[PDB]
Amino acid sequence: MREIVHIQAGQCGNQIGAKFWEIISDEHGIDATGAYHGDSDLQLERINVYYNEASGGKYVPRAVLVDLEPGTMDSVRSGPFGQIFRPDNFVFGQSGAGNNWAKGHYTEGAELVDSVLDVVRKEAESCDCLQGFQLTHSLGGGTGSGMGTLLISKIREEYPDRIMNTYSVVPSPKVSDTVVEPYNATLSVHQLVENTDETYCIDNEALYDICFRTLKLTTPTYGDLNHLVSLTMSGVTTCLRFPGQLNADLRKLAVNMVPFPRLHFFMPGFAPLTSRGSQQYRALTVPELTQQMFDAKNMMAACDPRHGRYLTVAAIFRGRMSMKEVDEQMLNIQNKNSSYFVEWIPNNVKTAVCDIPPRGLKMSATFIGNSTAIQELFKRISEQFTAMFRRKAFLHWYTGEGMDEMEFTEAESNMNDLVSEYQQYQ
Amino acid sequence: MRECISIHVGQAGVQIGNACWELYCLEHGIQPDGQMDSFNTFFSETGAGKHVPRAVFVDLEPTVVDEVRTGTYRQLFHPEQLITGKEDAANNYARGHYTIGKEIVDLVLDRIRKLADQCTGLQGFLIFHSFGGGTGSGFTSLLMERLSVDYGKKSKLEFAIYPAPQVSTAVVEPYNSILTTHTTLEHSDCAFMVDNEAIYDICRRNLDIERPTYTNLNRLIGQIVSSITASLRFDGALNVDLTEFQTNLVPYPRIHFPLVTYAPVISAEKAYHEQLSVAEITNACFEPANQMVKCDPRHGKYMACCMLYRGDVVPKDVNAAIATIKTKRTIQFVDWCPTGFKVGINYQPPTVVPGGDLAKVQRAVCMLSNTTAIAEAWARLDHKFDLMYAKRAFVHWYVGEGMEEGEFSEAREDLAALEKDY
Amino acid sequence: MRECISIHVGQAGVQIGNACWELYCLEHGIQPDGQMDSFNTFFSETGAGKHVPRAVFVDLEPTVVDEVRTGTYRQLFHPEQLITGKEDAANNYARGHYTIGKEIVDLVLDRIRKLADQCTGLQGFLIFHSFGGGTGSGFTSLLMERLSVDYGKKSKLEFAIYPAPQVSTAVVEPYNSILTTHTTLEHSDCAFMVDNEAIYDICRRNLDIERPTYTNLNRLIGQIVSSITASLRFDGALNVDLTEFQTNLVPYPRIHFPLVTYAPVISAEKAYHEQLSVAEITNACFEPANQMVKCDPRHGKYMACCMLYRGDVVPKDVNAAIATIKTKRTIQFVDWCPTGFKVGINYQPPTVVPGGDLAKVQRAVCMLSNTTAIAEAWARLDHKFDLMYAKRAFVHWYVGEGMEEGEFSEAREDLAALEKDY
Ligand SMILES: Nc1nc2c(ncn2[C@@H]2O[C@H](COP(=O)(O)OP(=O)(O)OP(=O)(O)O)[C@@H](O)[C@H]2O)c(=O)[nH]1
Ligand SMILES: Nc1nc2c(ncn2[C@@H]2O[C@H](COP(=O)(O)OP(=O)(O)OP(=O)(O)O)[C@@H](O)[C@H]2O)c(=O)[nH]1
Ligand SMILES: Nc1nc2c(ncn2[C@@H]2O[C@H](COP(=O)(O)OP(=O)(O)OP(O)(O)=S)[C@@H](O)[C@H]2O)c(=O)[nH]1
Repeated sequence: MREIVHIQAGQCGNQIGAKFWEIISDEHGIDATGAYHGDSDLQLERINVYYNEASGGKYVPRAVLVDLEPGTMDSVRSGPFGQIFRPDNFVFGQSGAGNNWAKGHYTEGAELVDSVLDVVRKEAESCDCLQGFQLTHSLGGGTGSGMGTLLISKIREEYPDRIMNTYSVVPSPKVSDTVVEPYNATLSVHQLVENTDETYCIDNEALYDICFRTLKLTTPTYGDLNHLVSLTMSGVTTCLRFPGQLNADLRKLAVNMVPFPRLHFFMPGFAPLTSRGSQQYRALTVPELTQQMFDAKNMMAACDPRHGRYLTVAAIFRGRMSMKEVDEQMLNIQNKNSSYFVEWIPNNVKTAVCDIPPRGLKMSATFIGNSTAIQELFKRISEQFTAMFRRKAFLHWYTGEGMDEMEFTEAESNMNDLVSEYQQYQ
Repeated sequence: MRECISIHVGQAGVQIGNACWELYCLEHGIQPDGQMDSFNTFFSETGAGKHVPRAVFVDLEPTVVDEVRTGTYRQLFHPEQLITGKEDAANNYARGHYTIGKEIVDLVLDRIRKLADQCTGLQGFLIFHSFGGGTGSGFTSLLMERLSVDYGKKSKLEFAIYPAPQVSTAVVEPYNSILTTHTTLEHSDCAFMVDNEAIYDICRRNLDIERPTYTNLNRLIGQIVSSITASLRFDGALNVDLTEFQTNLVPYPRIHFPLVTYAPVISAEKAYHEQLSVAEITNACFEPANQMVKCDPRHGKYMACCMLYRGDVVPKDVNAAIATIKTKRTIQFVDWCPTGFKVGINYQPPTVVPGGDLAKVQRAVCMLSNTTAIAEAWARLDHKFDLMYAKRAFVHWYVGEGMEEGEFSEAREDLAALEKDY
Repeated sequence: MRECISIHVGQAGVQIGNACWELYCLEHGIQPDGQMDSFNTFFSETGAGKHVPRAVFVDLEPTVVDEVRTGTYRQLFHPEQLITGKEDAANNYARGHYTIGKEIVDLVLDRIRKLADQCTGLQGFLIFHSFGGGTGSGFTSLLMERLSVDYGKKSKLEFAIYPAPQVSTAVVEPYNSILTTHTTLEHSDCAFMVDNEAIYDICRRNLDIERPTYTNLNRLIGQIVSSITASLRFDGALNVDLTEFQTNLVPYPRIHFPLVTYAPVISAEKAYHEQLSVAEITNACFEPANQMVKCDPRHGKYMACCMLYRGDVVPKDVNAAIATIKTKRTIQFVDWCPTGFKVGINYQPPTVVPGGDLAKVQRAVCMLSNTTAIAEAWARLDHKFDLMYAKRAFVHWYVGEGMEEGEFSEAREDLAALEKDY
C-alpha cells in the first residue's frame, strides 16, 4: 500500500540513498541481508511501503540506482548492506557527463532514459499502489541534475497525478566546486519549476556548519551529512510508515506547503541535535526543541529566514507527550515570532505527530517550513549566471551537446519571474 | 420497538463509532463476539444470542478500518459493514466529494437502505465525522443530501469534529469547513460541537489527566451520545425523542447548531471528593469553562436549554434547581423565547468503563443548548477564510478536482448571511 | 395506424440507423430476414410474414453501405433503400452540400416521397447524422430544407453527432458545424446532443467498461430513440406524440436544441447491485455527470423537463418524485416557465440485446430537457471558429467548391445572435 519508489542520481545521491536504506533497516528491524528481527509489530506492519515481498521471509528496498559511472556503484554495493539490493536495480553508464547538465541529459542520458523508465515502471506495476516518488541528486553536479530533470519530466508525462518530492542538493554559495555548476542549477531549476510538485532545498555549508558547531565535531565528514539526511528521511516518512494519533503522509504535507504551483521550494529541518555531554545535561522536553525549531544555527539551506518571511510551517513529532502542549507552544511561537512570520496566513503551523520515535531517540523533530529566504539564494544564482554568461565563457561544452542561446535566456527569465513572485509575496 | 442507524465517515468518525459501540456493548453486557429488548435500538436479533451494530464504517483510507478489523471485536462487527477506501481526500472537501466519493456513495447508500429495510421503527440517523478531514467533510456531506433525498423528512443527527480556532490539523481546514457547512446547511437537522482543545483543557483541569489520549476524547463523544440516546434505549419519567430535539431547537431552519456539554467529568479519586447534587452539578455545567466549546456563551443570548438527567434524579429537585438557575443574571434569554426548557428524566445510571477516565456514578446530567457564542466562532472562521482566500491560496487543489472559484465565494457569502442572521 | 420515416446520412448516421433497426427488430422478434400492429410504425406489411424498415441509407462514401449490405441482415433490408456514393466530402460541408449532394439529393427526396406515399399516417421524420462528417453536415442540411419545402409543417426530428469540445475527428469541424447550424436553424424542429467523450466517460465509470467500442455508442443512440419512440410503438397511461415534443420545448423558434439523457446505464453484475426506484433513478439522471452532455446544466437555467417512463411505473410515485425534485435548490427554472413538466408513461419495459452493455430491466426513464449550458458549448465553438478563421485557414477548400468568405462570416454572426439570445 502507498508504495514509494526511490531513485538516486549522482555519487552523492547514491550515498544518501544507501545511508537512508541502512537507517530504514534500523527503524524497521531489518538486518544487513534483509531478514526481519524487529521486536514490535509496528516496524513490520507497514514494511511494504519501502520493501517488496521477497521469498524466504526477506525484504528488499524499493530503490533504483542510476549513475553514469560504476565507481560509486561498486563502493555502494561492496559497502554495508550491499546484499539487500538485487543486482538488477543497479544500472550504470560508462562515459560520465563530467559535471555537465547537457551531456548527462542528452548525450549519455539518451541511452539511460530507457533503462530508468523501464525499472521505474517495473517498480510501479509490481506494487499495489504507488503513492509517490522520492529522488535524491545534486544540483551542483552536472549528470545528477540531468537525471533528475529527465526523471521528473518522464514521471510528469507518465504519472501526472502521483505527487512526489525531490531532495536535490543545491551547490554551496561559498564554494565553487564546479565552474559550470551555475548552468547545472539553472537548468535543473528551470525543469523543477515545471516537472516537480514540491522540492526541498538542501545546501552544503549550512549542514557543514551544523556539524561543526551544533554537533561540536572538529572533523565533519560526508557520513554525518548522510546521517542527518537520513534523519530527515525518517522524519518526513514516519507518519506514513508508522501509526500515529495524527496520521499524515506526503500528500498532506504537499497540500499544506504549496500555495502556488511555482511556489514549491522548502527548506527541511531536524532536531534535537546534541552531543554526549550535552544530552545528559540538556532538557529532553518540548521547549528545548521549540527554541531549536526556529534558529539560524540549526538551519538547513543557507539563507536566513529572518531577513524574509515564513510562508507556513509544518512540524512532525515522534514521542510520548500531549498534544495541547504542542498547540500552546505553536501559539507562543506565533506570539513571539510574529514579525518573522506572515501576517496574512494565520495559524500557519502544520501540526502532526507520529507515535513511534526513531531508534535510539525517544524524540525526533523534523521542521518543514517555507520562507522567502530562498529568494536571496535564487537572486544570487541569477546574478552569477548573468555575470559569467555575459562573458560567454564555457558555453562551448553545452553548445556541443545541442544547446542554444535563447533557451538559457528563457531559463534565466523563468528564475527572474520566480524571484519576482517570491519578492511580491514578501 | 424501534431502531436507529449510526454513520461513521473518516478517521474521526470511525473512531467515534467504534467508541460508541464499545459503550453500547459494555452497557448491555456484550462480549466481543456478540452474546451474554431496549438493546434492539442498536442491535439485531438473528439466530441465537447474537447482536451486531447497525452501523456503516466507511473511509477513503483503509487505515482506520484495518485498525478496527484487527481488534478483539472483529467477531462483534459484521465484516460487510466495514468499507475500505483507496484514495484519501487528504483534507480536501472536493476530492472526497467528487473524485472518490461519487463512485463509492452507491454501495453505502444502498445497504444502509437495507439497514432501514429491516428496521421498520427507524427513529433517525446518527452521523459522526470531522470538518477538518476531507473525507469527513465531503463524503459526509454528499451522503447527507443523499439521506435527505432518499428519506424525505426522516430525522438525522450529525456529530461533527469542528476544528478549533487554534487547533487545525490542516491549514486548508477553512475551505473544507466552509464548503461542507454551506453544502449541508439546508439538510443538517442538528449539528453539534466538538472542540479538541477544550476537551484537552477540561481533561487536564477537571480529570487532572496531564497526559490524556484520544481515548478520553472517544468516550467524551461516547458519554455524550449515551446521555442523548438513554431516552431511546431506556425508559424514564419523561423520555425524549429525536424529533422533539429538532422541534425545540429549530423554530427556524437557519439556526440548527446547538452546543453540547456533559456533567460531571470527575475521576474516581476526585469522585471520592465530590458526590453529585442537582444544584451544584447543573450550575457547574452551565459554567462556560465546563463547556467543551471554546466560546463563552455569556457573550450573546441563550436560545433554549434542555436537561437530560439519568439515574435517581428527583423531578421536583430538577424544577427547583432549574428555577434558581433562571433567576440569576449570569443566564440570559431572548425576549421572544421565555419558556424554552425541556427536561428528560431517565432511570438508567451512566455506564462506566474499566480503566477509563470517568468514574462510575449512579446519576448524570447532559447540558444541551444553542448559545449565540457560536456566532463568534463562525465569524472568526469566516474572517480566516477571507484572509487566506484573499490571495487565493490552495484553490488550485480544488480546481484540479474541476471547479473554478465561484462556489467558494457564494459559500462564503451564504455563511456570512448565516452569521448575520443572529 | 401510423408510420414514421428514419433518415441516415454519413458513416455515423448509417451506423446509428443500423443499430436502431437492430433494436426495432429484436424488440419485435424480427429474424434477420423479416419474419416471426404497433410494429407497422416502422415496418410494412406485404405478402406473408414480411417486414422491411422504412428508412433510406445514403452516404457520399460506399464503405458503410457496403458494410451494412454484408451483414446477416441483408435479407432484412431492401437493397434499393441503400444508396452508395462515390466522392466523400471528407469533412467538408460545402463539398457534400454542393459538389456531390446536389446531383444525388433527387433520388432520395424522390423515393422517401414514396415512403410517405404508402404511409398515410406519417407522424414525422427521423434524421441521424454527424456535424463533424462533411456528408453528415452538408447532405443532411440540404435534405432537411428539401423536407421542409416538400412537406411544409410536417414534424421532423434530428439526431446529430455534435463533435465534443476536445474530441474532433477533423480540425475543420468548426466550419462544418457552424455552416450546417446556420443553414438548418430555421427548419430544425428539434436537434439533440451526442457527446462522444461523455459517452466514453459514462461507459467507463457507470458500466465500468474499460475498453468500450462504438457498439456501446450505437445502442446509446438506440436506447435513446427507443425510449423516445416507445409512446408511438406502444400504448401507455399518457402517450406522447412527436408534435407535443416540439410544442413544449419550442415556444420560440430560435431555441430548439434540447439535450438528452438516459437512466440507467448499468451492467448485469451491477444490475444485481441496484434495482430501480423512481426517486433514486430520477435524481441520479438529473445529476450533471450522468448526462451524456459535456456541459454542466447548473451553470444556467432550465427551460423545461420531460419524463419518459417505460414499464411498471406508478404515476403517483412519478408525481411525488418529480415534486421532491422540484423543491431542492440544485434545480432552478426560468421565471416565466414555472410549469414546464410533461410526463409520458409507457407499459413496455425497455428491451435488451444479447451480449450488450445494458442489463435487461423492466423499467426505465428518459431524461429530456433544454438547459442553458448548451450556450456554453455554442460560445466555445464560436470562439474556436473565430480563432481558427481569424487567419482564414482551410477556407480555400470551401472556396474551391465556389464561394467566397462572406456566408462564413454572416453564419458566424447568426450563431452569435443565437448565442446571445439566451
Ligand atoms: N476529537 C477527536 N478528533 C479526531 C480524532 N481522530 C481524528 N480526529 C479529527 O480528524 C482530523 C484529522 O484529519 P482526518 O479527519 O483524520 O482526515 P482523514 O481521516 O485522513 O480523511 P482525509 O483528510 O479526507 O484524508 C483532526 O483535525 C481531528 O479533528 C479523535 O480521536 N478525537
Ligand atoms: N457517436 C458516434 N459517432 C460516430 C460513430 N461513427 C462515426 N461517428 C462520427 O463521425 C465522425 C467522423 O467523420 P464521418 O461522419 O464518419 O465523416 P464521413 O462519413 O467520412 O463523411 P465525410 O466527412 O463527408 O467524408 C466522428 O467525428 C464521429 O462523431 C459512432 O459509431 N458513434
Ligand atoms: N552531503 C553530501 N554531499 C556530497 C557527498 N558526495 C558529494 N557531495 C557533494 O556533491 C557535489 C558534487 O556532486 P556530484 O554528484 O558528485 O556531481 P556529479 O555530476 O555526479 O559528478 P560526476 O559523476 O559527473 S563525476 C560536491 O559539491 C560535493 O560536496 C556526500 O556524500 N554527502
